[PDB]
Amino acid sequence: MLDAFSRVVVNSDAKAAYVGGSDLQALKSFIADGNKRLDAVNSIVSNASCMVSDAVSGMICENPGLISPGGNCYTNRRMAACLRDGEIILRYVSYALLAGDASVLEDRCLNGLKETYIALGVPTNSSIRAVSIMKAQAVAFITNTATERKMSFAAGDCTSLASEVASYFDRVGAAIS
Amino acid sequence: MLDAFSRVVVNSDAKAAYVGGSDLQALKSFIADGNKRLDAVNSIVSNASCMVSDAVSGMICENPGLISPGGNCYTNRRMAACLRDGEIILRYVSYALLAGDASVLEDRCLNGLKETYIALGVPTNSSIRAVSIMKAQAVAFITNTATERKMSFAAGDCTSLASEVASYFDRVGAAIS
Amino acid sequence: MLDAFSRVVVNSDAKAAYVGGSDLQALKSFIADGNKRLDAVNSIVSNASCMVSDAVSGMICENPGLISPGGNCYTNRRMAACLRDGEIILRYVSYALLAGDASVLEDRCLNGLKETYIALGVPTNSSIRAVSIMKAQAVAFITNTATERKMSFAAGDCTSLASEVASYFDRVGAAIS
Amino acid sequence: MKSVITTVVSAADAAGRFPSNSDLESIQGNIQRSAARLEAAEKLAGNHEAVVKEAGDACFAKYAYLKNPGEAGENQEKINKCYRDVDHYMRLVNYCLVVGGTGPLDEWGIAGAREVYRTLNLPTSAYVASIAYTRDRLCVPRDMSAQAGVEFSAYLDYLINALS
Amino acid sequence: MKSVITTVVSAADAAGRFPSNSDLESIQGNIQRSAARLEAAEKLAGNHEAVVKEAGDACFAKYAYLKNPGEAGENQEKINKCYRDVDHYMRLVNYCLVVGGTGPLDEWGIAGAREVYRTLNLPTSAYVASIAYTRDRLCVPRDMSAQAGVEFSAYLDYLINALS
Amino acid sequence: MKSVITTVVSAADAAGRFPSNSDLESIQGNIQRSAARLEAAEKLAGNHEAVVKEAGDACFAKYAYLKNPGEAGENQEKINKCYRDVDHYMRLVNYCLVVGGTGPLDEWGIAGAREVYRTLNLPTSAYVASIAYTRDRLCVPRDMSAQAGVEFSAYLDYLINALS
Ligand SMILES: *C(=C)C1=C(C)[C@@H](Cc2[nH]c(/C=C3N=C(/C=C4\NC(=O)[C@H](C)[C@H]4[C@@H](*)C)C(C)=C\3CCC(=O)O)c(CCC(=O)O)c2C)NC1=O
Ligand SMILES: *C(=C)C1=C(C)[C@@H](Cc2[nH]c(/C=C3N=C(/C=C4\NC(=O)[C@H](C)[C@H]4[C@@H](*)C)C(C)=C\3CCC(=O)O)c(CCC(=O)O)c2C)NC1=O
Ligand SMILES: *C(=C)C1=C(C)[C@@H](Cc2[nH]c(/C=C3N=C(/C=C4\NC(=O)[C@H](C)[C@H]4[C@@H](*)C)C(C)=C\3CCC(=O)O)c(CCC(=O)O)c2C)NC1=O
Ligand SMILES: *[C@@H](C)[C@H]1/C(=C/C2=NC(=C\c3[nH]c(C[C@H]4NC(=O)C(C=C)=C4C)c(C)c3CCC(=O)O)/C(CCC(=O)O)=C2C)NC(=O)[C@@H]1C
Ligand SMILES: *[C@@H](C)[C@H]1/C(=C/C2=NC(=C\c3[nH]c(C[C@H]4NC(=O)C(C=C)=C4C)c(C)c3CCC(=O)O)/C(CCC(=O)O)=C2C)NC(=O)[C@@H]1C
Ligand SMILES: *[C@@H](C)[C@H]1/C(=C/C2=NC(=C\c3[nH]c(C[C@H]4NC(=O)C(C=C)=C4C)c(C)c3CCC(=O)O)/C(CCC(=O)O)=C2C)NC(=O)[C@@H]1C
Ligand SMILES: *[C@H](C)[C@H]1/C(=C/C2=NC(=C\c3[nH]c(C[C@H]4NC(=O)C(C=C)=C4C)c(C)c3CCC(=O)O)/C(CCC(=O)O)=C2C)NC(=O)[C@@H]1C
Ligand SMILES: *[C@H](C)[C@H]1/C(=C/C2=NC(=C\c3[nH]c(C[C@H]4NC(=O)C(C=C)=C4C)c(C)c3CCC(=O)O)/C(CCC(=O)O)=C2C)NC(=O)[C@@H]1C
Ligand SMILES: *[C@H](C)[C@H]1/C(=C/C2=NC(=C\c3[nH]c(C[C@H]4NC(=O)C(C=C)=C4C)c(C)c3CCC(=O)O)/C(CCC(=O)O)=C2C)NC(=O)[C@@H]1C
Ligand SMILES: *[C@H](C)[C@H]1/C(=C/C2=NC(=C\c3[nH]c(C[C@H]4NC(=O)C(C=C)=C4C)c(C)c3CCC(=O)O)/C(CCC(=O)O)=C2C)NC(=O)[C@@H]1C
Ligand SMILES: *[C@H](C)[C@H]1/C(=C/C2=NC(=C\c3[nH]c(C[C@H]4NC(=O)C(C=C)=C4C)c(C)c3CCC(=O)O)/C(CCC(=O)O)=C2C)NC(=O)[C@@H]1C
Ligand SMILES: *[C@H](C)[C@H]1/C(=C/C2=NC(=C\c3[nH]c(C[C@H]4NC(=O)C(C=C)=C4C)c(C)c3CCC(=O)O)/C(CCC(=O)O)=C2C)NC(=O)[C@@H]1C
Ligand SMILES: *[C@H](C)[C@H]1/C(=C/C2=NC(=C\c3[nH]c(C[C@H]4NC(=O)C(C=C)=C4C)c(C)c3CCC(=O)O)/C(CCC(=O)O)=C2C)NC(=O)[C@@H]1C
Ligand SMILES: *[C@H](C)[C@H]1/C(=C/C2=NC(=C\c3[nH]c(C[C@H]4NC(=O)C(C=C)=C4C)c(C)c3CCC(=O)O)/C(CCC(=O)O)=C2C)NC(=O)[C@@H]1C
Repeated sequence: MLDAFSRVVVNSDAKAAYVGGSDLQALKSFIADGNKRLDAVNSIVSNASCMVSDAVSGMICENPGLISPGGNCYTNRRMAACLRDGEIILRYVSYALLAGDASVLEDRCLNGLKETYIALGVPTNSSIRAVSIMKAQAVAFITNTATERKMSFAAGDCTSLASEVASYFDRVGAAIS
Repeated sequence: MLDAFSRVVVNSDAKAAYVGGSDLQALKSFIADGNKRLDAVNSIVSNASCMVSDAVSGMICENPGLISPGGNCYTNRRMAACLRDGEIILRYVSYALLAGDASVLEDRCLNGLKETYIALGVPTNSSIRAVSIMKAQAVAFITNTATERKMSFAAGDCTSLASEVASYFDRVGAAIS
Repeated sequence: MLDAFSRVVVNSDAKAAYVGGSDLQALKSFIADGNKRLDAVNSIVSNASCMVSDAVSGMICENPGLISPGGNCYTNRRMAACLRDGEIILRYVSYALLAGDASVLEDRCLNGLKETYIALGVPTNSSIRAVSIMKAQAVAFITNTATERKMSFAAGDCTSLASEVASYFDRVGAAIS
Repeated sequence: MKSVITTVVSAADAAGRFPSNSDLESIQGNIQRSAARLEAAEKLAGNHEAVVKEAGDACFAKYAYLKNPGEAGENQEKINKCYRDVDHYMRLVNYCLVVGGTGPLDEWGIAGAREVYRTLNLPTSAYVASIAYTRDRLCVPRDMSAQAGVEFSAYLDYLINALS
Repeated sequence: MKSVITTVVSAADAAGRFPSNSDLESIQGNIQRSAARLEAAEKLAGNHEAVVKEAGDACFAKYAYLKNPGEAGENQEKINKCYRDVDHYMRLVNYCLVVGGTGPLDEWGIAGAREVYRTLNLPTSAYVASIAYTRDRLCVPRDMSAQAGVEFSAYLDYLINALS
Repeated sequence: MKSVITTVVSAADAAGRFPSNSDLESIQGNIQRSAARLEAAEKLAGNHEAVVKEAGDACFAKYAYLKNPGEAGENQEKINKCYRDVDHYMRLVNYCLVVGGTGPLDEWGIAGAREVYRTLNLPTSAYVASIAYTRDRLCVPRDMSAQAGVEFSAYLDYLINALS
């Protein structure tokens, strides 16, 4: 896996170039804003159970056929698998945010997943809606605008972190469509 | 794997329905005729070596090119494999008859078999003729009409059991054509 | 794997034929010339490190983009893999020469290799040029006409052995094109 | 789907064996015991709505806190999902009586239940209250024969123990 | 196909090694011993029909019961398959003499033989009677040189021991 | 690519865990130490040609035999490949300073180096002479701050020890 820093290194290496001042201002900002990044990751992991639960329940209450017989969430075993997948996806998006790079998500979670869901008959459209709900939750937590819970932060702008985590959630749909 | 009973349960579950009197008369008959089923399975397992031997020898005496060089039964190793396959197939058909359901045969024996035979160059047409001969033998034993051996039974009608085992043997050809 | 002798046996067996005088003169010559074969294999294994090194360096000095960033020999890890592949290929060609038959090379080295190189992005054209250089080196050593080193032999004609090893090297390109 | 048949077949297959006498003899047990369990299954099939209403009612009578804001029965749609879940378990008990084994409970009701109920914050004791109420409400020979009761009660304890 | 060459090559490959001196030295053994075995192979190739007739005849002379109803030589077509099988083994012995190893017997004659002969109720002692008859009928130096006999006899004992 | 981030993420993934406090706390170390290493990286990026010339010159001054027929620096094109290799290592040291870990050296410079240098008959001590020369030529605070020197020197010793 790569992180924000090794990403730049990979790009430089492609041109046999040293990383010097011009390329380093972005990583210098990455570092200067690093406490925000830690806080953003904290606001997600601290609410991860509720996120997954609420997102997968939200997928179902919007499409209640999912829990009819023959629905892909029908039986405890299937419901437990789906909840497990919800948490796995969140866990890898949370790695991507901590690292400032999508490669851990793409390489270890997303690669192979469409084929797998196709093989099992897991509906990729409902999967995308569960993921969109976790996106909505994640942005709320990172910007401390969740309706049912607030956390503690020194006041400041975390728009970029919220945008960035949304791009990671948007990767999951892209890979599985 | 499913058996006759869990088959009905699967079908009912698809409709979120309880299994009640109307659906239960068939399984009640299955039980009332259960000793016959045990006798039918006994008449096959008790003659299984002779069945396989005679069926595979019968395949060969009808198509003696099978034991020419380049024939798929040529060499002891190939003849032993073929005899082994004959017995495996019989063993799974005998499970299907004891269970009153084809799923153990389909899932554990038939799935993957055509591709495998294709990959190895095992001739599926000769395979079907060996299987047809075991079908003929099995029906004879279950109805106590074998020419060379009789077994001991209280007299009664086992037409349905003979029909049913024939349908399991007919599954093997269907899967491998 | 087969050797020169078991090759003849395989061909005879296809016709259910005994191997007798007519077929045996070729294997009798194989044996009569057997010391030459041992010497030819010795002249390769005794120079194998230098062969691989020189061949892979020769591939690169002809196509120096191979060691640019993004080149398939770029980084020590890639250079080490390539050198390793060069030696593997030589090792299997050297088995084929000792055995007087290509089957060990085809079965254990060549089968699967094109797909693998395709999957990894190893350039099959440069691979062929490294192999052609080892061919040139091998023929030189077997005929004691290498420019930089001579070895010790009773004088005689080893044209056939040189031709034969060249045919094994030519198999590698054929398999990977 | 675990049953007498599938257990003996699976074991013979794992050994590469044809059916043999102990396998056939095991299945004779089907022929003896089926009447008691199919009686229970039919009674269940014929009266599940009344059974499930009594069981769900007992859950909420025992645990009125369930109806408080943020708890598992805080509104009518969640309450109805609770009675639905009791109905699902009862249907699976009917399936086990028909199959003669725990397969349908194990596969469709128990596997993953712990994870689901913990994640969704559904208290297990509320499920156990429903199933235990039904086990203790059973009335023999009023509702069915003694051995049909034994079969029915065995699957209810099996599920309780599975949740405990 | 096990031989001097394939044994040493397989061993070097299993170790990731180029051929080395003990490998080449092993193969020098080919160059020394080939004359004796190729003599036996040629004698065999040139006279197999007579050899096989004597061997199959000895089988049935030793075991007349084979010709009884339901036994392995009960009719002419089955009898002819018996002489054919003796011919196959003799052809494989010719192949082993040519290769300088047991590979062709192991692969094409021994592997699966036990299962086949047991399943088809072909008595192993009848095969052994044929092969042993041939081993003991061998006449040196009438039929071939002493070392050609040793090579020929080694493969016949190898097959006997493989069947015993 | 080994770094503070990738080590803690990999470890959490291997355990199926969300990031937790020790993971975030590890990454606070990035925020503290980055200034020293990014100073070294920038100094390197800005002056690598001069550094690499001095290092390659010291290699050949120490080992004049390299320029003899058949040795690794026997002609100008081979000599230039030597300075190029020193430049590659220096670029990888720049990459490690930027990443805050050995990943870029490990992956792109060390892995397979032993095999390559042995096969191509490139003496390791010549590489070590280049890198050690650079480590000992470093001048603090003339060239960079004390802690930038410590970061720079750590990666140079790491590479030396990797080659020894
Ligand atoms: C079914 C009837 C149904 C749902 C279940 C629900 C699903 C849903 N949820 C959101 C938005 C959020 N959910 C959040 C989760 C939590 N907030 C908390 O305080 C706890 C810790 C945790 C779990 C309860 C959060 C933070 C949000 C973001 C908005 C907000 O804060 O109010 C949506 C909206 C999705 C979208 O915007 O696309 C949905 C659909 N809705 C249902 O209908
Ligand atoms: C080659 C010359 C050749 C054969 C070998 C043979 C193959 C064959 N066999 C049948 C029918 C049966 N074989 C049976 C086997 C047995 N009966 C026994 O008593 C012992 C225990 C056991 C093995 C010898 C049985 C029961 C039958 C059914 C008919 C019967 O009882 O007589 C067929 C007919 C296949 C068909 O109907 O499609 C064939 C071809 N025949 C050969 O030609
Ligand atoms: C890059 C500038 C470049 C090369 C590197 C080189 C590659 C190359 N090599 C040959 C031919 C041979 N190499 C041989 C190797 C050796 N001979 C020895 O004595 C030692 C033990 C060993 C390694 C140095 C040999 C024997 C040959 C055969 C010819 C000869 O003996 O002179 C070629 C020619 C390939 C061909 O004919 O297709 C090439 C390209 N050449 C480079 O340009
Ligand atoms: C958007 C994500 C948030 C937001 C975040 C901010 N955090 C700021 C400062 C800050 N936060 C932490 C905690 C963080 N650092 C750690 O080491 C760990 C755990 C190991 C965590 C969770 C620290 C230490 C600091 C530095 C200041 C301090 O000492 O308290 C901050 C101020 C700017 C800055 O320092 O970059 C912001 C904006 N703020 C928001 O309002 C949203 C909701
Ligand atoms: C068609 C398959 C047969 C046939 C079968 C019949 N069997 C009948 C009765 C019966 N058979 C058994 C043996 C069976 N039960 C077992 O428990 C075991 C081994 C564990 C076996 C092999 C039993 C016990 C019985 C019950 C009667 C008794 O006590 O002996 C039967 C009579 C009707 C019925 O009981 O259903 C039939 C028709 N009969 C045939 O003629 C064909 C050849
Ligand atoms: C083309 C490959 C060569 C060439 C080869 C010849 N070798 C001849 C004789 C010979 N070579 C060996 C060594 C070989 N035998 C072994 O047992 C081992 C290691 C175990 C090796 C490497 C031997 C023993 C002999 C037999 C003669 C002797 O005792 O020295 C030879 C003469 C003809 C022949 O015997 O077939 C030739 C032509 N000669 C060449 O000029 C090219 C370069
Ligand atoms: C939930 C929002 C979905 C849903 C999910 C289901 N997934 C099921 C099985 C499953 N999922 C994966 C991929 C997952 N495992 C991994 O290790 C990783 C990443 C490293 C991921 C993303 C696998 C491999 C499997 C099969 C193995 C297993 O069962 O755990 C599943 C069970 C399918 C079945 O019943 O056969 C479900 C229900 N289903 C839904 O309807 C919503 C949309
Ligand atoms: C006999 C009536 C055929 C015939 C059969 C051959 N089958 C050979 C190999 C083989 N068969 C299977 C499938 C079998 N194994 C299983 O485990 C199960 C079910 C669970 C089944 C049905 C496999 C996987 C293989 C390969 C492994 C092995 O050899 O055992 C075979 C050997 C092929 C060869 O020589 O390469 C033969 C000859 N051949 C015939 O001509 C008649 C029609
Ligand atoms: C050298 C002349 C080539 C070149 C070669 C590369 N090969 C790389 C990897 C590789 N090669 C194989 C096949 C090899 N392994 C075997 O076991 C056998 C025979 C039994 C053979 C022929 C495998 C399976 C692999 C992957 C595993 C591994 O890396 O060892 C390779 C690394 C590719 C990468 O960086 O991803 C290289 C560079 N590359 C060249 O440009 C020249 C033409
Ligand atoms: C048993 C030892 C007592 C007894 C108990 C009573 N049960 C009463 C009604 C009743 N019970 C059930 C559940 C039951 N019916 C089923 O079909 C099944 C399982 C298949 C079960 C466990 C229901 C649904 C009902 C209400 C409908 C009906 O009347 O059948 C009952 C009536 C009064 C009451 O509601 O409490 C009594 C008294 N009765 C006895 O005489 C012995 C002592
Ligand atoms: C002679 C000592 C026996 C005897 C032999 C019979 N063999 C019968 C069939 C048979 N034999 C073999 C082995 C043979 N086939 C090969 O491909 C090879 C090696 C390349 C060998 C050594 C096989 C595999 C088979 C079965 C296929 C076939 O029928 O050819 C046979 C017919 C048996 C039957 O139909 O029941 C007989 C009678 N007969 C004797 O009296 C002594 C014991
Ligand atoms: C040997 C110590 C005795 C002796 C034996 C005799 N053998 C007789 C004939 C004979 N032997 C064979 C088999 C043999 N010929 C082969 O080609 C091979 C293997 C490649 C073998 C094992 C055959 C087929 C025949 C008949 C054809 C022929 O005559 O060659 C023989 C003739 C009379 C008889 O049939 O018994 C004898 C006496 N003879 C001796 O002088 C020493 C003491
Ligand atoms: C300098 C201390 C040496 C010296 C070096 C030479 N290196 C030669 C080739 C070479 N070097 C490397 C490692 C380098 N390439 C990379 O991609 C990376 C990392 C990204 C590094 C550090 C490789 C893989 C190769 C082989 C491919 C190539 O030719 O570029 C070289 C030519 C060797 C030859 O042709 O025989 C030399 C001379 N020369 C010296 O005198 C001292 C020992
Ligand atoms: C240090 C304790 C000494 C000292 C050393 C001197 N260094 C001299 C020049 C010099 N040094 C380097 C390498 C250096 N520059 C870098 O940018 C980096 C790493 C990023 C390093 C290790 C170079 C390339 C040069 C020449 C260009 C320049 O002058 O900067 C130097 C000049 C004379 C000479 O060449 O020997 C000295 C004397 N100087 C001191 O005062 C303390 C005692």
